[PDB]
Amino acid sequence: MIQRTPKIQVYSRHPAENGKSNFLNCYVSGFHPSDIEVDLLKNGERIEKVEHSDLSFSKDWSFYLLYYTEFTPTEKDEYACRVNHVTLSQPKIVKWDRDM
Amino acid sequence: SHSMRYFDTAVSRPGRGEPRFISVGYVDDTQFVRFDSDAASPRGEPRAPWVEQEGPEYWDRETQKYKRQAQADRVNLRKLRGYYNQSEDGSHTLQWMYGCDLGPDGRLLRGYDQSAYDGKDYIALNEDLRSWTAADTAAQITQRKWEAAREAEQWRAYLEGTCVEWLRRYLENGKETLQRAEHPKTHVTHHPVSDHEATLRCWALGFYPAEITLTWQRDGEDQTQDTELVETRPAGDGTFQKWAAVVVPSGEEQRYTCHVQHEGLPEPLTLRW
Amino acid sequence: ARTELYRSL
Repeated sequence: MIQRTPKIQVYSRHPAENGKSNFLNCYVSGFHPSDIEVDLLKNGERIEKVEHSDLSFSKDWSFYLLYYTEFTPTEKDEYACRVNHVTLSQPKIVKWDRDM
Repeated sequence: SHSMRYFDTAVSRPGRGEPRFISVGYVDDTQFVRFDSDAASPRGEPRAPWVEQEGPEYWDRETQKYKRQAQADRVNLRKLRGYYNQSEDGSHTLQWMYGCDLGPDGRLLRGYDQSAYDGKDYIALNEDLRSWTAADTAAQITQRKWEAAREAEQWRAYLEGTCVEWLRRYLENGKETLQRAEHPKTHVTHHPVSDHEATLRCWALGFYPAEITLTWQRDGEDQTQDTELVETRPAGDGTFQKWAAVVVPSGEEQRYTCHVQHEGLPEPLTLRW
Repeated sequence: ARTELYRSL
């Protein structure tokens, strides 16, 4: 089979404002095959209420998914996206950086 | 051009039940429908408000069609394993994409019907809508069958007819969103990056459709080589986001301008720090 | 809307 490793972006739906409700996004793209594990993390802990878009793919046949959850950012809380896939020996964790 | 596309994914999972079939449909960059064979009572389901208004016969018939293609793809996966003498233990993926692009005359501009097995091209309908491209020996078996069955002539009629007719209908019913671009909300940020350099990042948020160009110029010259550009990404509310960044020497910020082109802007924007 | 034409490989 052709396997392709996922690209990952972590970001909010709206520009972040401390204490305003928002959505935290983890966009996974460019990957094949389609089985992938994606968790959203708050201070290292798995967030339970996470939804995802319906599986779709690009012209080159690689897959993409958006994982998302409502959240209210604060100065202190640290958020991240944890991704595993068959192409990875270990999970990739990408931190939410509000400037990216 | 406006386009309607369906993206179908079937995945075998030996020892974990029968294969899962998932399908989504889009007009341009907007999803309007999904189907998932693993759902409790699998149905074609609306995902945009402009098809939620289609009536009960529409959704019954779409459901029917999805269920029949899901069934056929369980068989397709079996067949493919046999064509390639694959082990029954492995998981495999069959993907299909079909649909139509709308021309300025309101007729078909281009139609598509193509497929990949395990991430690589399997069989595709050629642009002339008359003939097929098969990627390998296995696919040539499907090709010969489809040539003898006049499958291409049938697909041609669907692509020129129904596919365009429905696209046009969807575009009219969704015109307030599908035919009206949302311009990007733009700004620049500045992030000191060493004791003498700084990152300038030009943001475009909240835009539709997804197509956009962001460029940094220094002294009116494109900084193509030195610009970090992220892939355009969905905000999660039907709009998209993108940024472009460059690292500049501290104090030279005024020589840099960010240029934004988007269908929702009558003239390209320029931003500066 | 989907085609009626089901892919049989």
